Amino acid sequence: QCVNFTNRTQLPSAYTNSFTRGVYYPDKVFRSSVLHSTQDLFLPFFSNVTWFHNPVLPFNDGVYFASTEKSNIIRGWIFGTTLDSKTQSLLIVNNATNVVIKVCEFQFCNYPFLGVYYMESEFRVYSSANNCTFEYVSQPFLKNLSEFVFKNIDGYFKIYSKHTPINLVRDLPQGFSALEPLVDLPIGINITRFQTLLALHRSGWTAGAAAYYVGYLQPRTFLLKYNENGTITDAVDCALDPLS
Amino acid sequence: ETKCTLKSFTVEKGIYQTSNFRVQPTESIVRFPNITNLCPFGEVFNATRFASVYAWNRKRISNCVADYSVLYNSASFSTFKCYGVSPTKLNDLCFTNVYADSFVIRGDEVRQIAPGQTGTIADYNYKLPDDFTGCVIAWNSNNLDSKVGGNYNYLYRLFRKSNLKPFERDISTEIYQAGSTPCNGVKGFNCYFPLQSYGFQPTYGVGYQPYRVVVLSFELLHAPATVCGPKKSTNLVKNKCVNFNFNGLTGTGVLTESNKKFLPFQQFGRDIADTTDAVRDPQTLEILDITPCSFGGVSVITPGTNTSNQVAVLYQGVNCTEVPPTWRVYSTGSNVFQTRAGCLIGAEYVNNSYECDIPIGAGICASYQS
Amino acid sequence: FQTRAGCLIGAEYVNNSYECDIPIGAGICASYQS
Amino acid sequence: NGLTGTGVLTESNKKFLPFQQFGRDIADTTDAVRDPQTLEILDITPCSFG
Amino acid sequence: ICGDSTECSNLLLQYGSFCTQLNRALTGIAVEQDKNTQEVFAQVKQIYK
Amino acid sequence: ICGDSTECSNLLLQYGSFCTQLNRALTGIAVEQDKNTQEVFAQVKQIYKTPPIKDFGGFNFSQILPDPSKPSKRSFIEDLLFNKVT
Amino acid sequence: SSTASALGKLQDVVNQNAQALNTLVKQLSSNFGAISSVLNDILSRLDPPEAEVQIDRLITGRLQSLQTYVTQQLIRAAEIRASANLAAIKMSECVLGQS
Amino acid sequence: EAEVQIDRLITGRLQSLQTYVTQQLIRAAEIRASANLAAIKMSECVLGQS
Amino acid sequence: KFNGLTVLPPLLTDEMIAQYTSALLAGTITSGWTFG
Ligand SMILES: *[C@@H]1O[C@H](CO)[C@@H](O[C@@H]2O[C@H](CO)[C@@H](O)[C@H](O)[C@H]2NC(C)=O)[C@H](O)[C@H]1NC(C)=O
Ligand SMILES: *[C@@H]1O[C@H](CO)[C@@H](O[C@@H]2O[C@H](CO)[C@@H](O)[C@H](O)[C@H]2NC(C)=O)[C@H](O)[C@H]1NC(C)=O
Ligand SMILES: *[C@@H]1O[C@H](CO)[C@@H](O[C@@H]2O[C@H](CO)[C@@H](O)[C@H](O)[C@H]2NC(C)=O)[C@H](O)[C@H]1NC(C)=O
Ligand SMILES: *[C@@H]1O[C@H](CO)[C@@H](O[C@@H]2O[C@H](CO)[C@@H](O)[C@H](O)[C@H]2NC(C)=O)[C@H](O)[C@H]1NC(C)=O
Ligand SMILES: *[C@@H]1O[C@H](CO)[C@@H](O[C@@H]2O[C@H](CO)[C@@H](O)[C@H](O)[C@H]2NC(C)=O)[C@H](O)[C@H]1NC(C)=O
Ligand SMILES: *[C@@H]1O[C@H](CO)[C@@H](O[C@@H]2O[C@H](CO)[C@@H](O)[C@H](O)[C@H]2NC(C)=O)[C@H](O)[C@H]1NC(C)=O
Ligand SMILES: *[C@@H]1O[C@H](CO)[C@@H](O)[C@H](O)[C@H]1NC(C)=O
Ligand SMILES: *[C@@H]1O[C@H](CO)[C@@H](O)[C@H](O)[C@H]1NC(C)=O
Ligand SMILES: *[C@@H]1O[C@H](CO)[C@@H](O)[C@H](O)[C@H]1NC(C)=O
Ligand SMILES: *[C@@H]1O[C@H](CO)[C@@H](O)[C@H](O)[C@H]1NC(C)=O
Ligand SMILES: *[C@@H]1O[C@H](CO)[C@@H](O)[C@H](O)[C@H]1NC(C)=O
Ligand SMILES: *[C@@H]1O[C@H](CO)[C@@H](O)[C@H](O)[C@H]1NC(C)=O
Ligand SMILES: *[C@@H]1O[C@H](CO)[C@@H](O)[C@H](O)[C@H]1NC(C)=O
Ligand SMILES: *[C@@H]1O[C@H](CO)[C@@H](O)[C@H](O)[C@H]1NC(C)=O
Repeated sequence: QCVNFTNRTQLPSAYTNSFTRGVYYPDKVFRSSVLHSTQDLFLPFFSNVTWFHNPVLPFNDGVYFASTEKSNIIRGWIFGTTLDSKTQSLLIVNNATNVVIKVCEFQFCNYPFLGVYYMESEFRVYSSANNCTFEYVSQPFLKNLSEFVFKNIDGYFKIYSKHTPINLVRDLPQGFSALEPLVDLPIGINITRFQTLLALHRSGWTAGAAAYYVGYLQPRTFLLKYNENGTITDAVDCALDPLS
Repeated sequence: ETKCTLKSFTVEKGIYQTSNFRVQPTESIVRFPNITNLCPFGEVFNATRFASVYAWNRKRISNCVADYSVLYNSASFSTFKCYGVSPTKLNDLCFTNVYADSFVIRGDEVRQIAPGQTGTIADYNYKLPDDFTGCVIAWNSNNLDSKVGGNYNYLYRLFRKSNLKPFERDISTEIYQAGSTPCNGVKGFNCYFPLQSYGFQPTYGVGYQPYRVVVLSFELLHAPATVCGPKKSTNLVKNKCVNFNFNGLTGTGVLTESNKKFLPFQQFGRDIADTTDAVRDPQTLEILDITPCSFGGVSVITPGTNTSNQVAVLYQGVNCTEVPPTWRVYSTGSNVFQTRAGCLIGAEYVNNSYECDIPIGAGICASYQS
Repeated sequence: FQTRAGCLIGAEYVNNSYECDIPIGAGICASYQS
Repeated sequence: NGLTGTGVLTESNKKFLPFQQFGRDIADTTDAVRDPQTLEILDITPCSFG
Repeated sequence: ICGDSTECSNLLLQYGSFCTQLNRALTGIAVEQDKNTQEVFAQVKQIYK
Repeated sequence: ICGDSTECSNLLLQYGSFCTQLNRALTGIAVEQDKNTQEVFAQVKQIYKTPPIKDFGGFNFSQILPDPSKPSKRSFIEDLLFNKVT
Repeated sequence: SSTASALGKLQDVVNQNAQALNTLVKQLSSNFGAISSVLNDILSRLDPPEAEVQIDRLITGRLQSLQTYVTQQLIRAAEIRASANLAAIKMSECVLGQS
Repeated sequence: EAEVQIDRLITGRLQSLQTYVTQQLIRAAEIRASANLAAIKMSECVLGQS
Repeated sequence: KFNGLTVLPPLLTDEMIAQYTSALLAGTITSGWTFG
């Protein structure tokens, strides 16, 4: 139950500085007051970050997704290669209740969205879901800056997350905040592209304040500092400058 | 002891280092998670239908307790070959992410299933990594996977552009440009279909019949353990040098109520060079810290065997509160003293001060009058 | 700047002469005023 | 001709007797190779590092 | 000990950090040489003529 | 090199007596250090004391002589030296 | 009192000794070609006829590391002894008389 | 099986390198002693009568 | 520079060594020992 549109929305993709965001805890080992050097896939410092005000974007190795979100307009995520019934696809939705994660051979049309009724009762993202392999339910994920990191390594889909109170207008904050791991999924797909999902106010769609920041990951070596409480407070990117 | 360690029947006045002492542990403890449910192995082995080598079937197993004794003691398996572990030790290891890859092969290629091997299926259908850890199971299936008229549902690929990366499956059934002549979707000449079936008939002798083969692949200490063997947990005791086995992690030391705080997702902690300082117990989910029970070096002070035979014993850097080499003779009632160097037994401290003969350390030194 | 020790980038060569702070080699060394 | 190595190849004026195939100087390090086809004497220098 | 070979480097990687301390010792003696010469000769504060 | 294991010790004992000389060298080093300090400092036979009244023609040694007030019984410069270096 | 870094030699000695101990300790974490850098695991994972091989590899690696450490210590001790001998001469000559 | 031969070559070359480094250390110590003597001689005999 | 060897130049050039020797010698000819 999905139809096309006439208002061909075109998001004005601008560019911004990455600053020093996108650092997460790499392992499950506690460490206190120590400088540890580790090599892994990270977001390099001071890189370009694309700003979108829903194009199909390539996944590459992994994705850093940020949103200075208000009222939580963003709902879900789509992952796959062709986003059709010919290949396995991953879907994530986060409504006012527990999240839903599915890995199935969906049938995605041109404009997938949730839809809200005014008491919400609407779900018309796709058209068919024949073969399903994995399902998952847990706590809901979501003025405020929400950061997520998606990785796909060794048949494991890692999703890390963090929430921060922010008050700056547009630019990404100049500060440091580690990312605690959120969930690991033991499912193997060959994802190469992804999308985003919006809950447009269906009563004519009115979803224009849909801004999100996208950045990509590269493999490199970092130096991390753990304080006495085991919290990462500082990091140094090795391959950035002679000083580094 | 000093005579024996110095290889002489006489010893001169001085101080000699003989050996070290350690506190022996007792009451070994095994602590495993509470998750207990039979792990589904039979249906993998007793499956009616298997898959061709180019489409080998994979199953992921986790959150179960596994009994490998039924597999090991059964003689139905012609080849039971384990590489990184011993078959008899499999009932005492905890680990995650069990992988079971099942298929059926030609009888003569069974020894191509090994790390660092070259063959037809070894490089075009299924290649194992060099550092593979796990086991392989091979057993004949003449009575089932062979037909008198000849079954041909079992396929294998002979032509490919290049080799295969370890743990990779290819199901691309496309014509291959065998020669310089292009195919353009038509076989013609110098082009052949990569896949062909097997001529399995009961008429063939040994080494020709189909063999059902399944490989089990493991991981070693890279996650919170999810699969464990048939072992019984016990209670924990603190403040005593004991042997402990936490979820396959073996060690020896004393356990204490730790003060450090863990975020809700770690499992343990370390400081420098694989020194596991803290551990979370799998059942009670209570943090503890581990420190090895006391040890030290022992030295003797003797005035020379030509003069007398009395000796004094110094335990270096050890608190005198606990001391009892057995040598219970110097543990009953002999005079004891505590100095910054350690604990001294057999010598008495005197307020008189004058130059000494046998230095001890930290300004303390001893001599023969007793 | 090209010198006997090697190729030096990021620092400018001058015609003065002071004491030696951070030795470089072949008779030359560098310092902070750039 | 089976002798493998990495370097930069220049022209050389050294003279080989008609039966050698490659030269060396000391500590057993190759320095000059006669190419099989044009029968000329080349010179090998390790490309720069530091 | 490797001569620009990837597998040789990988195999050497698991031998620890012998090379770090080797280079450290060589650098130490190299610095000591210059310190030695400067100590021997630089005995004056000016340059008389 | 064994970490309190019997099998490691059994395999090690067939390597000969390396550890005897390994310990011997370190013991020699320690004894040498003690001798070094003893011969550098113990140049005198007695322990002299300064007189209670100090009139050294105008020279002022208060910064160098030990301070009885401090429990450490060390002078000012010695305290500075001890504090500066770890 | 004010200017620091005036005691470079003593600090250098302390740093050298501490760094030597640190690298000696850190050497315990290398595989040296075996399957694991922890000995209890390989004892508790496979049958002795090859545990002996793995322990052989660990033993030879750790022996080499220990020998290197001892030799470095010997060289440094000789140098320090020379310095202390010079200091003794200086105290004997300049403190106890006019030079 | 190529890894075994590679390992043998690696250990041999590493041992040779260690031997060279140790020899260098000994020689440097000797030279340092000689240069200390030279500095003392230059200070005591050139800058004054001994 | 063959297969990893590198020779580093000394910090003091031979000209500077000559200058120190000349300074010492010209000082000791004229001043005596007082310049030390
Ligand atoms: C789920 O996947 C199976 C396995 O591919 C699908 O079954 C195949 O469907 C195609 C479609 O024409 C057939 O050509 C194949 O013969 C079928 N079997 C196999 C083994 O591939 C199935 O259609 C998918 N969907 C559902 C709802 O089951
Ligand atoms: C590390 O954890 C400790 C333990 O809570 C923190 O100490 C508390 O800090 C707050 C904020 O200053 C104080 O109100 C509490 O009184 C402190 N606790 C105690 C027991 O004094 C500490 O702030 C954390 N961070 C750092 C950097 O130490
Ligand atoms: C596959 O099924 C057979 C029979 O269904 C299992 O055979 C068992 O063999 C053991 C040892 O001889 C007996 O104690 C059991 O009683 C047998 N099972 C039954 C149901 O009688 C065989 O073990 C199964 N395969 C696996 C891998 O479990
Ligand atoms: C050996 O252990 C005893 C028992 O803990 C120590 O005695 C305590 O020492 C602390 C100071 O280190 C005092 O505050 C306590 O009052 C002492 N008595 C107790 C705790 O009952 C003793 O100091 C230890 N020996 C050494 C050399 O540290
Ligand atoms: C090997 O190299 C080429 C291969 O064809 C040939 O060399 C040329 O031969 C033509 C024919 O006489 C000459 O005109 C050229 O001058 C040759 N070139 C060179 C570089 O010698 C020939 O077959 C062989 N040449 C030699 C020297 O063995
Ligand atoms: C030697 O010098 C010290 C350092 O100044 C003198 O100690 C000071 O004495 C004056 C007057 O008694 C006090 O006001 C200062 O507070 C003292 N300074 C310190 C750091 O104690 C000392 O008096 C001098 N010796 C003599 C004999 O006068
Ligand atoms: C049409 O799309 C633009 C681009 O997002 C949006 O700003 C505008 O509100 C939309 N108008 C309507 C009527 O939907
Ligand atoms: C990357 O950042 C630079 C620097 O601002 C900018 O000029 C460029 O347009 C950005 N995007 C790409 C694709 O280079
Ligand atoms: C939406 O909320 C309802 C409320 O129970 C429930 O179906 C689930 O939590 C959510 N559904 C999906 C598809 O996310
Ligand atoms: C922002 O997030 C914090 C915690 O993540 C939450 O308490 C707060 O209500 C959020 N603010 C809004 C406007 O949703
Ligand atoms: C095992 O049993 C104890 C006591 O009944 C219980 O507290 C614990 O939660 C159980 N284990 C798990 C994983 O729930
Ligand atoms: C023991 O000492 C006595 C007295 O000095 C001496 O006469 C005797 O020879 C010594 N014996 C030995 C074995 O040293
Ligand atoms: C000196 O002897 C007295 C005996 O009354 C004793 O109490 C005291 O501890 C002694 N002093 C020392 C330093 O042992
Ligand atoms: C330094 O002086 C030389 C000659 O006096 C001249 O060639 C050169 O350009 C000068 N360089 C600078 C930076 O002044």
